[PDB]
Amino acid sequence: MEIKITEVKENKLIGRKEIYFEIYHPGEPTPSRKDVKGKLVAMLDLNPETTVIQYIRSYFGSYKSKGYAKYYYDKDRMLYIEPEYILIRDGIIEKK
Amino acid sequence: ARKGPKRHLKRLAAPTSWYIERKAYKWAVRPRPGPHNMRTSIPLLYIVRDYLGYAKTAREARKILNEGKFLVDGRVRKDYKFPVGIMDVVSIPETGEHYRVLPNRIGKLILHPISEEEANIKPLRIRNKRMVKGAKIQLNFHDGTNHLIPLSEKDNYFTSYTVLMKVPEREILEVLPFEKGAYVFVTQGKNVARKGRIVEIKKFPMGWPDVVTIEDEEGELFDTLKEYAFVVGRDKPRISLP
Amino acid sequence: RDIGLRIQPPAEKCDDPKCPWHGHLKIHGRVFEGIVVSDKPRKTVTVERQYYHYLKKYERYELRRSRIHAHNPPCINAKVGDRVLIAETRPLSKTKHFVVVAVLERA
Amino acid sequence: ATFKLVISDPKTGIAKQIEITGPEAEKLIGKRIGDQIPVKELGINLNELFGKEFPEDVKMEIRGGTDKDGFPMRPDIHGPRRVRILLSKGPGFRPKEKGERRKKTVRGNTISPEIVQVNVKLVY
RNA sequence: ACCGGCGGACGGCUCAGUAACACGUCGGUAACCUACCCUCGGGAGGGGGAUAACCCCGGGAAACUGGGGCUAAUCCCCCAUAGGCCUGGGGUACUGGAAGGUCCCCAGGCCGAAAGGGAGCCGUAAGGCUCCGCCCGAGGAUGGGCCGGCGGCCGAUUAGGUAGUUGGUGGGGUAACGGCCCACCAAGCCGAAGAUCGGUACGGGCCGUGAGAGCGGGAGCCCGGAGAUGGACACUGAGACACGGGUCC
Ligand SMILES: [Mg+2]
Ligand SMILES: [Mg+2]
Ligand SMILES: [Mg+2]
Ligand SMILES: [Mg+2]
Ligand SMILES: [Zn+2]
Repeated sequence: MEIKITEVKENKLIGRKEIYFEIYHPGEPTPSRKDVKGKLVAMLDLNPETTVIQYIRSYFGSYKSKGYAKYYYDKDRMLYIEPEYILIRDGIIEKK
Repeated sequence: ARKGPKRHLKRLAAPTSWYIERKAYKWAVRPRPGPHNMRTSIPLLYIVRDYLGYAKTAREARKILNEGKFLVDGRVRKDYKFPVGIMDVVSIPETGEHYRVLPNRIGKLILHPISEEEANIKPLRIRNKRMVKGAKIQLNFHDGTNHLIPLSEKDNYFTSYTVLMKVPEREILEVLPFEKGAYVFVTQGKNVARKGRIVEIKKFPMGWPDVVTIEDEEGELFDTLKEYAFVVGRDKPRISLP
Repeated sequence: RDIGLRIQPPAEKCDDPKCPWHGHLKIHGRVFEGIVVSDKPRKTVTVERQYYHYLKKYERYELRRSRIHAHNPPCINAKVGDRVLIAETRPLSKTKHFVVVAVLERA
Repeated sequence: ATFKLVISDPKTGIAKQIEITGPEAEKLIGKRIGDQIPVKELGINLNELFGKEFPEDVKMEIRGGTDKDGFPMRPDIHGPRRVRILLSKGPGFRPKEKGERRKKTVRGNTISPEIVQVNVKLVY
């Protein structure tokens, strides 16, 4: 699979950066969240502990998928802003 | 409203001057009473979330507002229902950006980027003027705010004049009269968002409103209601306009 | 004296508090012109105005008439058959909501 | 007529309950709310019940009571009859809402054989 | 858990009643009310009181409910000042098309506020410095009340109808104008261009059909109206005669 970054935006008010990307992968299944997170943290030199993948979405007859993710500069700020369910879904915290 | 005031607002019944998707959801924010009226203002939440895009959901937008990151006319506003209207200045100091709220060419509210120096002044149209106890003059502006002046200067202010006010201290620094040759900007009606100079004034009996004629840059003439004409300068605008 | 109509005031004065020229009454709203058709009651007249209504299906016109009861100040004292000018005010009785302000053509 | 008596000592906040019937209870029938009567005339070992020395010639006054069905007595209604009236406050009604009024059944002033509980307090 | 504050009058449901200022549209209120919100101008002085919770004893088959003891507040009550309202006599400062309006000076009356309270830091302490608050006045905003002109069904095998009825004078009542309701004086008001009476039906944006002109419908989504088993009537409140609050038949 090939990852291409489309846009990176800075949000000083929240204290995070927002990343939009495309994944090109003909003849392969939709990439897993772990693989995408690893590739992203390798590509942009990010701490994996404060990186959340909002979504990965496939389309009808396309060979590529679209993804959106967020990166926080502080762990406490991330815990304070993000909803609980998305952190559980991304494996950052453990469900009760 | 059988027994009391309404508290809700459907999306399909929202005012037609907003930029909002009317079929995406069922409800919309019912604005709080405040400075402007319903037809010329929008709640702050839509500015934070839909226009600028600093927030994705309403919950995180309220967290931004509660920390005092937004200034409207130089004052911190925390209520997400607060109405923002024509000629207001929205300032984000942490990112160092400023906007002025203006009607579009089709009658919708948009944000016009402005310089930092211009962000300290607000034009106010003198909407009414009355006597108050202690023999003083009270001026009521177009956004509902009020000001006091002594009896000595009663002849320097009349209705439809424009006052340049320094915010947030609310100090007068300039008075622009309404007369022939003054520069005006139209705020409502069919000719909204057009600008020009005054040529003629007409009056009618029995309380019908009065009309003015305006010449634009290219030399075309058009008429509009007097109360829809907003004075912005002597012969050139004192503020940036699109 | 002027009340916004730009017409000549009546010749003499009256003591009626409901006279817009000499009393406390105020006028605001619509202004109509018509013909008096009855003046039996005290200080009251009936005024009739005619107009044409267009029938869309038959692409022709028909004549309709509107009748309004109005207050009749003693300083004016209109009679049957003359053209009068009437203006709208606050409610004065069950059916009276207008006042005569000028006689345009005596019968 | 058997009466269940509730004697309250205002000087300590402690109350005691004893059962009284017979000719002595017949004496109590007919009295309204707000009148005294010496306890010795009624006949009661006051000191033994409270385990406390008491002054002589002490008397008790009638404060309230409840009938055999559970309805209370209201000091402002004359006679011994039982009525059903619209109330907003006072004995026999607990509002629970601002401005609420409800129709309740109550008794009168005069004591009758229907009354079971009688609340009185000691008056030194 | 209890006292106390705010909300529970919005939202949700249905179309029985209603041919009417119910609805659509243009206007008016100089004849009116408005808790929460925004701006400007001011104020926060001195006293008093009860009670829930809690302890003792209970009554009643239950729904409910009694007596005694003790206590606090942004709970309740007084005094002052500010302030509000009515009427008479002057002056002309404001808005407006036009002042029974606003402003200033005398005079006789009646009504009549407030919680410097709470939280955190620097304070050894003394006191600050932020944050949330309480009362009065002028204006706005929001949500409404009231009024007018015009527009939209069927029946003559329904032709005369109305007597507080139509108008005037003097009052009462209302947040406010008004036969809205009284006392007194007149004979008016509506009608073959269809009154009155009877039938049927919530009104509109719209929807079905047709080349069009037209003809038919108006449950579902939005705006307005009305109702809570039928018929009457009140308490609290800024707002109700209140669908999950109260009274009678
Ligand atoms: Mg309701
Ligand atoms: Mg029906
Ligand atoms: Mg006082
Ligand atoms: Mg219909
Ligand atoms: Zn006259």
